[PDB]
Amino acid sequence: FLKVKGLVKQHLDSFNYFVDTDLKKIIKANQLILSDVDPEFYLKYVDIRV
Amino acid sequence: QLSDNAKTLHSQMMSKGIGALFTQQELQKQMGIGSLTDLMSIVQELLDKNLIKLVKQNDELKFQGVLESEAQKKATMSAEEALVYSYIEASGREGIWSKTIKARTNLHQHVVLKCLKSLESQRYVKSVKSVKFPTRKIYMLYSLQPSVD
DNA sequence: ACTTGGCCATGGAGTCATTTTATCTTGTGACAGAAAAAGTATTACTAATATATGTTGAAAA
DNA sequence: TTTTCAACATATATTAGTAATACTTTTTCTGAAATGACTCCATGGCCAAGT
Repeated sequence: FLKVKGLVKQHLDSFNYFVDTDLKKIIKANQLILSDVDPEFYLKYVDIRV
Repeated sequence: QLSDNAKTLHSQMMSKGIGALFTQQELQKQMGIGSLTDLMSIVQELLDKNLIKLVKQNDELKFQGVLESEAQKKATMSAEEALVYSYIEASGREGIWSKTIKARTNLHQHVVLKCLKSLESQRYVKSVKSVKFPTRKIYMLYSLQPSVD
């Protein structure tokens, strides 16, 4: 049990789940910032990497 | 027909147009011959063709015949002023104050400024400093200068 | 003379609000929009330069 | 075709004239527990008119 899945895995997994996933969520929430002006503009995020 | 129903529907406006208070039911009061969409399709197009005229007040919507100078005038104007200039020329004698346009038009100040500058160069508007405090610069049609003192 | 109504004052009563709740530690840690003033950037000059940039292109390899 | 030249142009800081226009900055100028009170009600009593 402890050998492969480690003693202190709580702080690891949640982190390793964060960087590998919830970033690709947060930006998927707000991927477009657009002012009110110049009706042609947009700023479209796509991917996040660390 | 675009031209026929345009010219004969312009005829009731140029003749009477039931004053300012004319509503769409008042069109059926005069011409009820037109089917629902037939009269409304050419309504919409003649506003797109700037021939009929609409006013937003009371119940239903008011209508009047275009002077055709204001027609091509606003057609020359941008989409900003297209409502904004028309929205302001509906302010009538007392005009309107700038910053309250944003809550009405849902725009910045920066975006409404430059077109107001155009209408200044276009001379269809003028800054009016009235009895109330001169932080306002309320705007009315340059065509008139009415006020309360 | 003798009863009622209304009336105003007062007593309860169920209403809402202020300040405590232990030492010794011992690190730690100003709005904006506008006006006006003021000021500078241009846009013509020669004009000596020496880089840069390019493009192109022409000529050589 | 590539590389060479090279040439060819073109800004480039200097200096004043301008004068004029434009364009930005600046500097103002105002749209848990337990008492405290608090009100909300109910009666006592007093003053009065019909009796």
